[PDB]
Amino acid sequence: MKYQQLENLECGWKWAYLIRKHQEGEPITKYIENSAAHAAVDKLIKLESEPVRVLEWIEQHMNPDLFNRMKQTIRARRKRHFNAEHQHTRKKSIDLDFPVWHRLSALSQRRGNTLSETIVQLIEDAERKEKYAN
Amino acid sequence: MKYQQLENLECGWKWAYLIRKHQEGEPITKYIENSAAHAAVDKLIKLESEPVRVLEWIEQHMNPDLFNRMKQTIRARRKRHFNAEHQHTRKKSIDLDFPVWHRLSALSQRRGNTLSETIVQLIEDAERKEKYANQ
Amino acid sequence: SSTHIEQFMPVKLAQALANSLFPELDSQLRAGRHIGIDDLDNHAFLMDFQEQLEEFYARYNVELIRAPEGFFYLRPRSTTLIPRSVLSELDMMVGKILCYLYLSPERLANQGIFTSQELYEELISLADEGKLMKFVNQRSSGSDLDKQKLQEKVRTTLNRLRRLGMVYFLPNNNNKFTITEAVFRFGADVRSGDDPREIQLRMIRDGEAMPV
Amino acid sequence: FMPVKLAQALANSLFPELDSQLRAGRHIGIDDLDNHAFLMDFQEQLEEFYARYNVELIRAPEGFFYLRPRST
Amino acid sequence: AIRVTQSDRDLFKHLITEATSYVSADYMRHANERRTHLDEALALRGELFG
Amino acid sequence: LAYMEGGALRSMSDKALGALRLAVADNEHLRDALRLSEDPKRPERKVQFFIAVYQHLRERIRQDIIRTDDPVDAIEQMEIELARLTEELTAREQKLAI
DNA sequence: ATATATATATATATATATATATATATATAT
DNA sequence: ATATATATATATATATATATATATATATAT
DNA sequence: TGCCGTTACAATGTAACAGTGG
DNA sequence: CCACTGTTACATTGTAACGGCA
Repeated sequence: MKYQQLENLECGWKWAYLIRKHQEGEPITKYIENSAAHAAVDKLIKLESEPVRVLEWIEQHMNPDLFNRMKQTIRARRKRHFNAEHQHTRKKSIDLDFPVWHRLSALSQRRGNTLSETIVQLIEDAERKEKYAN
Repeated sequence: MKYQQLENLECGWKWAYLIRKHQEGEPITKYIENSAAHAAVDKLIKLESEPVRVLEWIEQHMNPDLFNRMKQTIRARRKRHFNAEHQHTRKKSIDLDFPVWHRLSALSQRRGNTLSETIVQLIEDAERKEKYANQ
Repeated sequence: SSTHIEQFMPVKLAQALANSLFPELDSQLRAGRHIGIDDLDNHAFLMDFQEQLEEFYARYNVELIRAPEGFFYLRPRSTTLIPRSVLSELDMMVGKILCYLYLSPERLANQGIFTSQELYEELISLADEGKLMKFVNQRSSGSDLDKQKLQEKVRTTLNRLRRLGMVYFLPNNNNKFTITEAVFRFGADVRSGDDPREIQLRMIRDGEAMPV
Repeated sequence: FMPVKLAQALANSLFPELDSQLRAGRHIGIDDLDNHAFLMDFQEQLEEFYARYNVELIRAPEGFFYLRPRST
Repeated sequence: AIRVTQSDRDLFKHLITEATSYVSADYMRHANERRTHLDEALALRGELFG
Repeated sequence: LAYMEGGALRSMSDKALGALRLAVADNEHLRDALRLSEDPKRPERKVQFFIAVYQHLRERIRQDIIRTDDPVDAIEQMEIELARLTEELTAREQKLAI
């Protein structure tokens, strides 16, 4: 356990995620009958502003197949929330043309390094080549 | 014009964009009164299966703020949709740590080329070393 | 959201249950009345919201069933919340005979309008007169008093079937009637070309027909 | 459409048995705690539902509920 | 009966014609570009080998 | 269509989709399939939707005599029935007038 | 053979919504 | 300074839908 | 194993820059 | 000039797959 978990924050995250999924059409609840599903969704909607009861709501009506996805989404949300405080711990997202990405991933898989490590090593070698020439 | 403009597709894109924006809570309408805004949104909802009238709904009730974001988003969506046909024209999204990205962006701004071009030059120097080693 | 029909009931089922025709149809159905093509309004109502009503009535442990002929009715289960009852053997005789008349071309001139006398004549023609009479009275041997008793019993069974929708009395005449397709149920034991003793077990298993 | 609270009362899992017993003429008193409470809560709508049948849902002064059929 | 049957016939006709129009066009496109890309690829392969 | 180029094919597909949008609004799952068919990365989806359309019109057949489940085949039987009904309508209106 | 229960139809009175015609005060043309 | 047109309110009475009570036919059961 | 960090993506939305033609 | 388009460089959120550790 590296990042401390805060209930009033992660519960709001879970509520927002479930509301988003419901608005997206995902079946939040395990009830195939539409009446029970709608009733549970209404309970959730009126359940806003409550961690201790949204957790119970999840335990009681949550769709079995979404547990893993919700858990990993909350994991990622927690990690990003804690890393977004400092500049050096943040992550920069870019888009690479498919050939360039293909070659870079080929190198990374070949050497066992990650994309960041592979690019760092390559840049260091480029600098070393510059110094060699210079 | 490099990408063919299709009316019945861009209209659907625009309608979906408006609906998504509204359900996110933003004021797509130009009306400050609640009743007129609600009526305009309801009419837009009715316009789901008629993308052609969506242009007119835009000209009548779309918030003046959104022209730039609208024209940006649909343009980008068109580019991506036409590039997605072939792999060699697709784009790949990757995430980089701040130190690594800082160094890479500084190098690219030094060489005056895009990130992909800088990576191409770098990987090409590495592959030149590998090639010379192989011969 | 709350105060929203979908919370408790599907929209179409609620619309069906709020229609002006629902109460008469429900009372008749629970009474045991079969629905044929003749009751155009009620038949169309059942057709439009057929699925909602089967699932609603399932809550009573009774199946709203549409036979292939196109007539709806209710079949209670062993765990029925609505009581259940079985027709008399004489009722079976008259129903089988009624199905015959529906399918019989000799009486085509009648154009579907039949009198109880003709029904009794056909019944005695196809059945065993005295051995059928045995059920009317255990001590019958062809006495005309018992003959009139059997005629009266046939008339009474015909009236009960009228209550069940298998037969309609004419808008002004209670001595003449018109048959309905519901009578086809009396042939469910022979609609399938198999051994009678296996079809009877299949039906009784399905709850279609109990024995006596 | 239909009244919302009427839909809630009809949908309740107690409704089938209670409806069968009412249509059978049974009188629901204070002894039947669940049924009596249900009728107390949802009387305002079951009266209309059973008036659609030209029947009256009557709560006696003693408290027990029953169905009184009209001429129609 | 006439109204219902005419509506059904019109709906069937319109649906079928529009679905065929929507699908066959892109199908023929993909076929044509597949042929063209194969033709393009052969020359590259031949040059590469030598 | 083999002669034409990609642009015309794309344009006519767009027009066909425009017609479909009106022709499909009533249905829910067929409309959803039509919407999903729009992804360019999975052209096969298109064909699937086409199947659904057939898989729809198959169930819209009314009675046994029109069970030429090939939808394009039922058109001729239905046109025959419309013509027939026209003659009966003429006879019936004459009867009503008299 | 006849008492009794049941379904149907008609007449009758209640209660409510609504269109019609008149009375009264004000506005505006003569 | 006047009389006609308008808007308002009101009672009239017209019609519908409801609910009740009585007569009838007649099908059951002792 | 199940949780928990971590990576490598995918999909969509935006701001900013560079081109192009009217 | 001005508008509209193409492109790059991000952000934002979600997900599946590894691998560490109780």
